[PDB]
Amino acid sequence: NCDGSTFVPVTGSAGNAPSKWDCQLLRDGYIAKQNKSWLISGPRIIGTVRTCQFSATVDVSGTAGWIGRDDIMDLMKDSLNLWKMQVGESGDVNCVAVRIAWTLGHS
Amino acid sequence: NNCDGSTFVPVTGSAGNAPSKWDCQLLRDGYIAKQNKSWLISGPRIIGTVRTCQFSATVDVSGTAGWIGRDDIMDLMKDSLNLWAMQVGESGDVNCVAGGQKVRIAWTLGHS
Repeated sequence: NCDGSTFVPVTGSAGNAPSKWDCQLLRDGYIAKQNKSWLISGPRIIGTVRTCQFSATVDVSGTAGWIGRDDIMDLMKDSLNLWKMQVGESGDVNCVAVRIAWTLGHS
Repeated sequence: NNCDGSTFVPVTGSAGNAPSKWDCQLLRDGYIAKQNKSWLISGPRIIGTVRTCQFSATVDVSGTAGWIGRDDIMDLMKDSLNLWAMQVGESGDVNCVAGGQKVRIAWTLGHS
């Protein structure tokens, strides 16, 4: 449902990066087991493992769009591959009703 | 001044992790506005902080380095605060003089 997502490294204070182990468990332990899609109409947390969190909003106010777990699977895999301070990754992606702004970062 | 247009991504996070907008106002007008300079970005670098609010940048493509100017940051901050689970920040990707000919700089306006 979501394709061609931009990738922007998010910068912040030393100490405010999530643990990458927490981000690994979020993808494989949590998101990977969610056989669903999420309706995004505003700021919404999709999942949390301790220090790591995936969240999303809509760019255009008043709009709503569907993001699936598998899209989040790919966005998380790509974000953790792009990453070596950096405290997160954000991106803009087009999804079935729509521009969805996602964030991988601290809880 | 040394960076073209740029792009805007609203950064989502936990309720309570947004900077104070007053701190972000002071950062732009009180702090950044008085810095008569450009910053060389080759890595994660904090450009300025007022209490809870912070402007920072890095390079996409490690090994590259690029110049971001006061007037770039003035504009990126004005545009981000106009555009602004709660939104906790704005990020963007912008093309800046390398200091190739052009270098991709990833900026963040957010919590300190």
